Amino acid sequence: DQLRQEAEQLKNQIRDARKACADATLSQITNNIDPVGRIQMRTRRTLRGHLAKIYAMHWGTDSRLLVSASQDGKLIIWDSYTTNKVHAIPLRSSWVMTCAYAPSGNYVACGGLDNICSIYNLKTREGNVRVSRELAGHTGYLSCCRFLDDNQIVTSSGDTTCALWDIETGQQTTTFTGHTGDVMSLSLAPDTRLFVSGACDASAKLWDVREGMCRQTFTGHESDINAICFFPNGNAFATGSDDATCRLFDLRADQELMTYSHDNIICGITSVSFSKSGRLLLAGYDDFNCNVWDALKADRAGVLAGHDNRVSCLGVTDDGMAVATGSWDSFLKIWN
Amino acid sequence: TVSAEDKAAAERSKMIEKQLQKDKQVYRATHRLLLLGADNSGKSTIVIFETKFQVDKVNFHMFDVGGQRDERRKWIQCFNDVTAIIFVVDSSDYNRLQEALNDFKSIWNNRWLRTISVILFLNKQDLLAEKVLAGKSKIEDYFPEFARYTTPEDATPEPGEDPRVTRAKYFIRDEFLRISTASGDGRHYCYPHFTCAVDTENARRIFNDCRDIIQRMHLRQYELL
Amino acid sequence: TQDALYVALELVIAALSVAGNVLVCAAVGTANTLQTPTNYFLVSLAAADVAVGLFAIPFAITISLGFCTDFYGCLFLACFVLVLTQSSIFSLLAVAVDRYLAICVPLRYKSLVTGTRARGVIAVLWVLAFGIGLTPFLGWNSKDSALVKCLFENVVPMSYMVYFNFFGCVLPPLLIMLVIYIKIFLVACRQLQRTELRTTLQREIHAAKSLAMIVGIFALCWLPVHAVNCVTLFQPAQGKNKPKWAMNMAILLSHANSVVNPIVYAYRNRDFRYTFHKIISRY
Amino acid sequence: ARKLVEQLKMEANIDRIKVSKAAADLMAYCEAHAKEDPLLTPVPASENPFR
Ligand SMILES: CCNC(=O)[C@H]1O[C@@H](n2cnc3c(N)ncnc32)[C@H](O)[C@@H]1O
Repeated sequence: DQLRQEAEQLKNQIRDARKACADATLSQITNNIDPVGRIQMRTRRTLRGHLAKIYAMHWGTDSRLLVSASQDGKLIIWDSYTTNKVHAIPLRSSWVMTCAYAPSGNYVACGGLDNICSIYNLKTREGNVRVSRELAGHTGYLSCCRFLDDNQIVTSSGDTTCALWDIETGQQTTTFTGHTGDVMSLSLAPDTRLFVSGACDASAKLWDVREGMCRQTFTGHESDINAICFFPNGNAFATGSDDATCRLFDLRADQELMTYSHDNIICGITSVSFSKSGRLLLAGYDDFNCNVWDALKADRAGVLAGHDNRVSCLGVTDDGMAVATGSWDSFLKIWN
Repeated sequence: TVSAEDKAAAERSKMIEKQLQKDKQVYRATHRLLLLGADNSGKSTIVIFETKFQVDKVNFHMFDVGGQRDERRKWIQCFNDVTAIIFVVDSSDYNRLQEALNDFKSIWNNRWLRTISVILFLNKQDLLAEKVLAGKSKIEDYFPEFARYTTPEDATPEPGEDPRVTRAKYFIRDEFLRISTASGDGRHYCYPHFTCAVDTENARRIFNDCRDIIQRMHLRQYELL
Repeated sequence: TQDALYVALELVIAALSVAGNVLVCAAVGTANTLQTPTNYFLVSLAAADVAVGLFAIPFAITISLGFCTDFYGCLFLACFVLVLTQSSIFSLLAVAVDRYLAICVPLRYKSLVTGTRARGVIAVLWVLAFGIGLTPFLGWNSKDSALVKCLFENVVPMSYMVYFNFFGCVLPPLLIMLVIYIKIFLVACRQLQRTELRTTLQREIHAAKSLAMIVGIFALCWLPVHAVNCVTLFQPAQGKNKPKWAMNMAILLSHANSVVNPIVYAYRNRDFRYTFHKIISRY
Repeated sequence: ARKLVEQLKMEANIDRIKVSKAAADLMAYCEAHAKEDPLLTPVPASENPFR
C-alpha cells in the first residue's frame, strides 16, 4: 500500500537522521578518567515483620521514613533510624504492586490487581488512617504510580495506556495511548516537566505533561523492559530488560550511549537506580544479588550479595546516605 | 537516654507487633487455590472474585482473576506458592476445544509453575450426553482420530448409560492426560474429574486431592519417595 | 591398660561429639531460612548432645576412676549424668512424633505445630528430664548400706535403674518410635504403588533401608547397658562373675549416640546441605 | 492507521546534537558533584547516622 511505503520512507529517514548525528563513541572518550575502584557495602539494619513476598518500596523527601507493601495485603511505614513501626495500614485487596510517598509527607498511595488506585491520608485528626479517594478508570492491572504534587498523580496499567489523575475531582484529565503492549515502569524528571515510560514492546517513550503527545521514542532492546530511572541532571535515563543487559539513553542525541552486560549473567533485571552524583548505577537481578556499575566506564564495582531470594525493589535516598533493598524473604536491608 | 516520646513509640511498636502476630497466626493456617477457565466454562458455579469455605474444620480460599485478557504471563509470577491450580474445561462445544488444549500447554510448561499441581474439572456432562445421544453429533469431523479409539479396560463406567457416551467421554480425557504424561514427572500431576452443573461433592474431591498433594510433598522432603 | 583405653576412647568420643554438635546450633542460629518450627527440635537435640559431650563424659571417668570423697558429692555427679543422657532420648521421641504428624496428618500439620507449642514442649521435656534424674536425692539411695568409695553401683541401687529408668523412661519411647516408623513406611509404600501405575521394588528397598537405620542405631546403642543391669539384678550367679570390660563396652556404646545423631538427623536433610554449601562457597 | 503515519512526522523534525557535547556535559555534571556523594566517597563515622 501507499501508507506502508510512506511509513517505510519515514522510518528510513529517522534511521539516517539518527546515524548522521553520531560523533564519537563513549569508550574512546572515557579512557582517561580515574577508575572508581572497589566499593564494599555492609548491612546495617534488617527490618522484619512482613509475612509474604515484598513487592514495592519508596523513600521519603526527608530520608527518614519508608513504606513497604507485601502480598499479605498490608502497608508498613517504618523509621530507618531506630527500626520502629509508625503505622500499619490494612488493605482491601491482597494483591498490591505499587507504592508512593507524597513529597509533602501527608499522603500514601497503593494499587494492584483490583484495577483501582487507593489514596490514604496519614496526618489525620481522629488518629486512624482513613482512605480518602479511590480511582477506578483503568481496565488493566496497575504497575506503578508516582506523585507530582499534593493534588496530581500519574498511573500506568496493563491497558496499554497511561493516565493523569486529579484527586479532588476524581476524573482523569489526560491519557497517553501510543503504546502497543503492557507499560510496566515510569520515572519522573526532577523538574516535574516530562516523564518516561517503558513497555512490554522492548521500547521506551518520553511524554509531555500538558501537551499530552509522545515527543520522542527509543528502542534497541530484544525482550521485555522491567525498570527505568532518570538521571539527576534530567537529560538521560537508564533501562533494564530481561536480556540481562542495561542500556543508557540520552534525550538530546536520540541514540544509545552505553551498554552494561556480561557473559556470566543470564538472569533478568527487576530494579534499577542511580546515585546522587550520577557516577554509580545500582541494578537488582534475579539470581538473589544486586550489582554496582560505573556509569561512565561499563565496569563492575561490587556485589551486594546478602539475600536468599529475588531482590524485587531498590531505592536511594535524596542525600544518598543509604540504599534500601527489599526481597521475597519478607526482609528489608539498609546498606551504607 | 530515653524520653517520653521514645516510650510512646515503643508502646505503639509493641501494639503493632502483637496485632501482626495475631494476623500471622490467622494467616499461616489457611490454604490457597487459584481457579482458571474460559468463557462459557461455568467456572462461577462450581461451589465471585474471592471465596472462603471450610470443610472438616479445614479452611480453603478460592481466587479468580478475570479482568485481564488472553495473555497472562505477567501476573502469574505472583502465584508461585499456591497449593494447587484448578482448571475448568467445557466439553459441550467441540469446535472451541482444541484452543482450550493450547491454554493447558503453557500452564503445564510455564517456568514459574514447575512444582504446582493441577486439578481438572470437565464440566457440562449432561449437555455432552444429550448432544451425543441425538444424531447431530459430528465428533469425527472435528477430530479425525476418534474412529480408531476404543474404550479402555481400566475405565469404570457408571451403570445405566449408553456405551457411546462413555466412549466419547473418555476420549476427551485422553488428550488432556496425554499432555500431562508427555512432559513433567515427579513434581506435579493431574487429577481428572467428571463434574456436572448440579453436583455438590466438589469440596470433598478438592479436600481429597489436596491432601494427596501435601502428603506427597512432605514425603518427598525427607527424601524417601 | 584397660582403664587407659576406656578413658582415651571416652575423651575422643567427647571431642568428636562437641565438634560435630556445635555446627548444627551455629547453622540454625545464623540462618533465617532454617528458623522453622521443625528445626527447633533438632537444635534442642544438638544442644543436649553437646552438653553431654562437654559435661557427662568427664564426670563419667571421674566416677569410674574410684576415688574417695563424701557420699553426697558423688550422687550429684551420677544424677547429672542421668539427666543429661535422658534429655537426648526425650528429644528423639519429640522429633519422631513431629515427623509422624506431618506425614500421617498432612492438612492439619501447620495449625497444630507452632513456635509457642514447640517451645512449651521443649521446656516440658527438659523439666521432666530434670525431675526424673534427681529422684534419688528424694530418698532412693544406698546410704544405709554404703569416706565412701565412688562406684556407680554403690551410690544408686539397681532397683532404680531397671524398674524406673528402663520400664518407664526408655522402652515406651522405643515402642512408640517403632510404631511410627512402621506406619510411615506403610504410607510410603502405598504412595509408591499408586505412583508406579527404576522399578517399584528398587524404590521400596531404599525407603526400608532409610527407615530401618534410625531404630537400629538406637536399639544397638541403648539396649546393652540395661540388659547388663537386668542380668545383674535378677540372676546373681551369672552377674557376680563377668569380665570387667563388658560393662565398659556398654557404656561406650551408650555414649556413642551423640556423634551419630547429627549425621542421621541433621546432615541428611536438604536444607542443611544447601545452607552448608552456600556458607562454604561464600567463605 | 492514517494517524500513525501522521504521528511519525513530528518525530523526525526535532533538532539533534552531536553525542560529544552530551558526553562532555555528562562528564561535567558527574565531576562537579563528586565531593557530595556519600556512597562514592565514604564519610567519617562521626557524621554517619547509620552506626
Ligand atoms: C538414661 C539412661 N542413662 C544411662 O544408662 C547412663 O548412665 C550410665 N550408667 C548406667 N548404668 C551404669 C552402671 N551400672 N555403671 C556405670 N555407668 C552406668 C551410663 O554411662 C549411661 O550413659
